[PDB]
Amino acid sequence: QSQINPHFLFNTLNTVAKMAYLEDAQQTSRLIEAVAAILRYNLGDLQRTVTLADEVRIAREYFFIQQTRFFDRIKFSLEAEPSCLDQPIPPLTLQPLIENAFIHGIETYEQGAELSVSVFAENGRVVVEVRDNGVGMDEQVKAELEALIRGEEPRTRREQTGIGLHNVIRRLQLFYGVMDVAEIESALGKGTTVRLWLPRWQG
Amino acid sequence: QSQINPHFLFNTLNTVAKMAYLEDAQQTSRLIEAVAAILRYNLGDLQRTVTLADEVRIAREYFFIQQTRFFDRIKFSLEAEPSCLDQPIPPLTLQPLIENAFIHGIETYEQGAELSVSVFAENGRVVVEVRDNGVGMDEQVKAELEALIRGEEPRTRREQTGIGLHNVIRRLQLFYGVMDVAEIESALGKGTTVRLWLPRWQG
Repeated sequence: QSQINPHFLFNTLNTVAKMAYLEDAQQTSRLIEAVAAILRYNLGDLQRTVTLADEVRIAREYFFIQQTRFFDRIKFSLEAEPSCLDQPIPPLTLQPLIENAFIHGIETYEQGAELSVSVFAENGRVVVEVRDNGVGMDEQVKAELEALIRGEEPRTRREQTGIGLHNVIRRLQLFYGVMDVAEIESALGKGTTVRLWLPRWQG
Repeated sequence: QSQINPHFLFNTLNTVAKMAYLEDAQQTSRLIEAVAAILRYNLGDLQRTVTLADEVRIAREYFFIQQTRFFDRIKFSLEAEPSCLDQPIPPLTLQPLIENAFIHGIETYEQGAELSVSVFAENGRVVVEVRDNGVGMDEQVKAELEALIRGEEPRTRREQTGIGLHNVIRRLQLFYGVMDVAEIESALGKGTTVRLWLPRWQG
C-alpha cells in the first residue's frame, strides 16, 4: 500500500510555512519553501509535459535541502547548457536518477561523496548525465535495466524510492517514441553514470 | 505509482525541525513535531501490533494540526474509556476513519462541521465510533463496505487517501479472526458513523 496521505502532508506543510512566516523564522521558511516546491511538483499530473528547465529547478531545491543536512559529507554539482532547457520531457525524470546517485554516495562515503548532474547537446540529442562516485551499481540490476532499454521486459518479481529507474526509462520510451533513451556506465569502485539520450525536440 | 519519496520527506522534516529550534520558532516547532509524529507512525511496519492508546495519540496530533488550520470551520471531539486503550489493534486503523470523516465535513460545511471519536466497552467488545455530520456516504459505497464486512469480495475496479476503509476492515478481520468487525450508520442529511466492534482482547 501507500501508508501515508500526501495531500494531508502538503496542506500541513503549508500550515507550517504560515507559522514560520508569523514567527519570522527566515531560514526555516526557506527550507519549507523548498520541500513544498518538490512535493507540489511530485503531486502534479504525471502525464503532463514539462521542460528540462522545470526538472532542473526541482533539482536545485533538492540540492538546497540536502546541502543543509549533509554539507560536509557530499558535494553536489549541476551544469546545463541553456539552449537545452526548453526540451519537453516527462516530469519526475531527473529526480529518481538524482536520488539513486545520492543513496549510492551516502551509502558509500562517510565523507567524500560526489553527485554531479550535466545537461548538454550531443549530435541531435540532449544528454542528461547523472554521475556518482559510489561503489558501482549491482551487475544484475544493471543487466535488467539494459534489457529494458533494448525493449525486453525484465523478470516480474513480487513487491514490484517512489518512481524507480525502470519507470523513468519506460516513460521516456513512450514519450519520445524511441527505445534507446539511456545508457548506464558503472564499474566496481568507479561509480555510476546514468546518461539519458533524449531526441532533441525543439518544441 | 507513488509519485513521492516518503523517507526523503521524513528526513527533510527533521531538518526543518532542527532549523525551527535554532531560530526559536516555538509554535512552528510544535506543528513540525506533530506532523513528524504522524509520518513516523505511518512509515512503521504495517504488520506490527500497537494498542488503541497509540492510535489515539496519533489522532490527537492530527486534531492539533487540523485545528490550527481549520479552527472556525470544524469541531473535533475525542473521548475514550482508559481501560480500553490497552486493546491490541493493527496500526493505521483509526486514521483512515478520521480522514474519511474530515473530508466528509470540510466537503459539506463552510462552517459547522463536526467530527467525533469515541472509544468505549460494550458487552465483550471495544467500540470505536467515528461520527461526522456530513451529507451521508454514497449508498453504493456503503453497500460494498457492508458486503466486505460479511465476507463477500466486492467488484474489482481499475485504479484500485492512502489506506482506505476497505483495507482497514480487511486488516481488522485478519487480526482478530472474526468478520463482524464494523458497522456503518448513514443517511442522507444525517451524517455518517463508522463503528468498529473489536473483540476485547485483554492482551
